[PDB]
This record gives sequence, structure tokens and C-alpha cells, in this order.
Amino acid sequence: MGVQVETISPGDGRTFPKRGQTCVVHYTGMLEDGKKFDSSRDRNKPFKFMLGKQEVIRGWEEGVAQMSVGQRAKLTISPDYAYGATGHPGIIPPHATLVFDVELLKLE
Repeated sequence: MGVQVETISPGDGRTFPKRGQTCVVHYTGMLEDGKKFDSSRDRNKPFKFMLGKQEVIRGWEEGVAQMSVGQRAKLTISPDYAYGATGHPGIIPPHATLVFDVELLKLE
């Protein structure tokens, strides 16, 4: 499948990221079984990426673009939008569906 976006808390409902803007997010990344493999919250530093530059997985590029500033959402991402058949050795297994808890803090 693609990316599914399920709201956890609403944002402003008006400000959506455009290509080339820097998204500032806090995120927690989990496997489908619930195992956490990455989290900006445990590092206490938000993660920044520029939308449209393929600095993140495809599911993030398409999922975060559907979020408004201040929204917290659950993104469910199929492997084709993720680390695919290869996965990531020792971190993400092959053909893994990933779940991300993502809060869009601001755009730069």
C-alpha cells in the first residue's frame, strides 16, 4: 500500500508543507509489531528535512505533506514507501511496514 495518515491531535488545519520548505518534526519510528527503532524524542532534538529533496523515505515525503503545522499524526507506511525488500541490516527487516508517530512543530 502507500502511506496512511491517522490524526492524533489536530494542527492549525491551514498551513501545509510545500516542496522546498524545511519541516521540523519530532518522531518515533516503530516496526509493525510495535518495536521502537528510532526516535528524535529520546535524543531531545527535533529532526529537520527539506521536503522534495528525498532526504527521507517516500512515505514521509507524501505523509508529512498531508499534515498541518502543529498536527501530531500516525503514519503507516508500506515497505515500497519505506526500506523495501532490502530493509536496513540490523535495524529494519525486509518487507517491513513501519509506523511513525510524527509531530510537525514548524516549517522553515
